[PDB]
Amino acid sequence: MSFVKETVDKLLKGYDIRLRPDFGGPPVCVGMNIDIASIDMVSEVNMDYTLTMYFQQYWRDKRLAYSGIPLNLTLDNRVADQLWVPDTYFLNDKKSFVHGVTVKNRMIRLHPDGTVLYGLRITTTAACMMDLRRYPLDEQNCTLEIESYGYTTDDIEFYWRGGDKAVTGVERIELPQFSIVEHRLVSRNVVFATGAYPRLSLSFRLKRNIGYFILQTYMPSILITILSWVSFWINYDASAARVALGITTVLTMTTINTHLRETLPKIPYVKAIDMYLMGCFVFVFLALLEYAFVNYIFFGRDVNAIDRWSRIVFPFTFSLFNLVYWLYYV
Amino acid sequence: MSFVKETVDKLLKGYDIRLRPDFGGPPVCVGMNIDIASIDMVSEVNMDYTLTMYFQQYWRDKRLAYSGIPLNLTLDNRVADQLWVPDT
Amino acid sequence: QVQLVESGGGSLRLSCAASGHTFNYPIMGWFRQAPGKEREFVGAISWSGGSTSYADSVKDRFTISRDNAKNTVYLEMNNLKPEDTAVYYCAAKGRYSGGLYYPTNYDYWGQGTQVTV
Amino acid sequence: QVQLVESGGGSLRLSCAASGHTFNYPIMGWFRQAPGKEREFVGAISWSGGSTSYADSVKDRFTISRDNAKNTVYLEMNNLKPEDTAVYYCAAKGRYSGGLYYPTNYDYWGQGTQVTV
Ligand SMILES: *[C@@H]1O[C@H](CO)[C@@H](O[C@@H]2O[C@H](CO)[C@@H](O[C@@H]3O[C@H](CO[C@H]4O[C@H](CO[C@H]5O[C@H](CO)[C@@H](O)[C@H](O)[C@@H]5O)[C@@H](O)[C@H](O[C@H]5O[C@H](CO)[C@@H](O)[C@H](O)[C@@H]5O)[C@@H]4O)[C@@H](O)[C@H](O[C@H]4O[C@H](CO)[C@@H](O)[C@H](O)[C@@H]4O)[C@@H]3O)[C@H](O)[C@H]2NC(C)=O)[C@H](O)[C@H]1NC(C)=O
Ligand SMILES: *[C@@H]1O[C@H](CO)[C@@H](O[C@@H]2O[C@H](CO)[C@@H](O[C@@H]3O[C@H](CO)[C@@H](O)[C@H](O)[C@@H]3O)[C@H](O)[C@H]2NC(C)=O)[C@H](O)[C@H]1NC(C)=O
Ligand SMILES: *[C@@H]1O[C@H](CO)[C@@H](O[C@@H]2O[C@H](CO)[C@@H](O)[C@H](O)[C@H]2NC(C)=O)[C@H](O)[C@H]1NC(C)=O
Ligand SMILES: CCCCCCCCCC
Ligand SMILES: CCCCCC
Ligand SMILES: CCCCCC
Repeated sequence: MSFVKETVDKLLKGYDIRLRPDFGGPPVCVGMNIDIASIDMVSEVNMDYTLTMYFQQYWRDKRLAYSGIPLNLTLDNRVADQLWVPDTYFLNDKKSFVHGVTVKNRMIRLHPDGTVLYGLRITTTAACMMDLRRYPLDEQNCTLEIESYGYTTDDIEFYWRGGDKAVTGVERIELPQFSIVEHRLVSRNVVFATGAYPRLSLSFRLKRNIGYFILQTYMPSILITILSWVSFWINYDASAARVALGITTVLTMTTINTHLRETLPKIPYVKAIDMYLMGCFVFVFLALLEYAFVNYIFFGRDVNAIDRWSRIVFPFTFSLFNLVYWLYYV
Repeated sequence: MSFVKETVDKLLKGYDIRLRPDFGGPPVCVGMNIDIASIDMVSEVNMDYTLTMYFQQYWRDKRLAYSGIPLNLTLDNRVADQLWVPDT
Repeated sequence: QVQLVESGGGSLRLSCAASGHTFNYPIMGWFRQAPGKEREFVGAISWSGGSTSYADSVKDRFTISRDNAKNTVYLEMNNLKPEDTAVYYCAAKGRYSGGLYYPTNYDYWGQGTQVTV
Repeated sequence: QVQLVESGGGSLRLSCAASGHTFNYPIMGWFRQAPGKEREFVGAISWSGGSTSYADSVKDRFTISRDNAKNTVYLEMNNLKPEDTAVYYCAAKGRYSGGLYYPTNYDYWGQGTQVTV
């Protein structure tokens, strides 16, 4: 006990904390290992995802090497602050912290061969720009970028410890509106004016779930358009009936579009769902204009040719519109 | 290594953080440059925007001048605690 | 709880059907136990059907699929070797159990089928 | 992935057409390699148009632009001088790759078009 105490104090003694291991020698080599716990809500409005993980950095420091005391020591909160650790940081994070309750979720373990293992429990909100042009039929690519802040590749090299097995816990993710199709681990040397900095990238590919939108967006619009087509089969002299039908279908379409864009994320630029809804709106508007033409031509100014043409052309045109939309966006 | 540490500690001695470089002399020139990373949000309701960036400042201090170590001492965040910095 | 039942047993397709509170035990893992040898982790599949994880020995030979509409997990095998003769088990794991490769973390097991080649 | 193809080699217009995952590689830069000389950056264009950057040597002479009608980037090379002879390439750069002026930061390079005048 006291032997361990005085040996740890001696290990602290003679240690320069501002100097990395092997300052004049070859660069330090740090192996990263991530254990994902969960991916929380993913925001289209903010274009970011919140990720919780256990982040581990493994390296070798000959300064912190001891002989005897076969057990591997474990510094916890106070003397841990008196050791050099890499200045690793997440390039694209927007807000992150180490969990505090009950105690600081940090760990430092020193093996007798000078090896150091530094574990942290980190929650981080990372930026993920999204291509919301095929929304809700879109597929996204989010990334987490890990980089050294001050040291270039000549001083520190990073790598994935364990190779492709470095990152674990991907299966634990249970996002409601997204499914993780694939993930990748990449290592690069980004070149700045100062020099080549190390970089690691943990990338996920997400595919959105579509049945929600099929249930609440595409089906009601199609049903409302089919209802709007009923005017062509209603008698042409039923002015109040046909006018009420057409204008109320238009009102229902506007109601659907407005409340849909209220409940959906803001997303202040064009999507695919907007084009589909606008197509349905134009179809019902054209149906009402068709009745207006009928009323002016006949009964104003043996079914009539205008309605006979409408009955066959409107479903046919809507089918072609659906075909073009689905082929273009799928 | 040990020489580097000794030189750094010698630089740390004989340094009053409360005094700017060239206290009696002409003003100190503090060059600046920024590297933008992103603009996250731009709110019309709040009339503000969020900006993430790397803020780089350059200046000179004869108090921290040294010699005999021909290389760039890329110190740690801690080192700042002892050195004077502009009140930007 | 969850009740698991394995069936089936060179295109071989094993099927592990789950009944009960399947949501509370999302991850489902396939193991194999040859005679004499202890249980070995063959594969694991998540709830949503993505992010499958295979062992090093059989990473490319086997493929695991899922369909929550009927609560069944399919373990396909393309090319079988004569070291693969064994009793194949299916198991379920909690959301905060731990690692995938350790059978102790898995709560509910199945009777297990037999395959010989 | 993404594939870049050059075309169009007084006023010379050079069009680089990109096909593939263009969103993951938003920035596009132009480089020139004269015979026996190193590859050198000339200019760069962002994803949403505008924010054009140019090298000091070709300032106020060349003006890059993009319409994204067919995912095409136009160099629109003007005020051509005899020193401005080289193999011109268009390259793609990710959202997090680093500085614009360094060829190593660019992932995919096009075939390259020759201009000799
Ligand atoms: C909400 O949802 C959650 C979703 O998970 C759900 O959680 C489960 O709840 C059930 C109870 O309803 C839990 O089941 C119990 O688990 C007990 C602990 O099991 C572990 O430890 C066993 C050994 O004993 C431990 O405790 C003793 C001291 O008590 C200690 O000395 C030991 O060292 C040890 O710590 C262990 O056997 C068990 O299983 C492993 O090992 C066996 C070995 O045979 C193996 O068969 C298993 O495959 C597995 O590898 C596990 O590691 C357990 O003791 C308890 O047992 C009951 O039944 C047995 C007989 O079957 C009786 O002997 C005993 O007295 C108990 O009555 C029971 O199984 C289950 O673990 C939860 N799952 C998780 C992941 O947490 C909640 O219940 C839901 N609740 C609500 C409100 O909705
Ligand atoms: C201090 O802790 C380290 C681990 O942080 C101990 O060393 C490591 O011990 C494990 C367990 O033995 C080694 O893993 C494997 O062991 C099995 C044993 O059968 C072997 O078959 C595997 O190939 C593998 O080696 C691990 O390699 C080893 N190495 C590391 C990373 O340190 C160390 O023994 C502990 N010291 C003491 C005495 O407390
Ligand atoms: C220490 O840093 C200085 C400042 O960046 C380096 O010197 C500059 O080096 C660049 C790159 O070669 C030149 O473009 C500048 O003209 C130099 N300016 C000055 C004032 O030196 C210096 O090289 C670095 N030390 C080492 C050992 O590389
Ligand atoms: C577009 C929905 C209207 C369907 C009317 C069908 C009439 C069939 C008459 C035989
Ligand atoms: C915007 C789509 C219009 C379709 C007209 C039939
Ligand atoms: C997708 C189904 C469209 C039917 C139009 C009549």
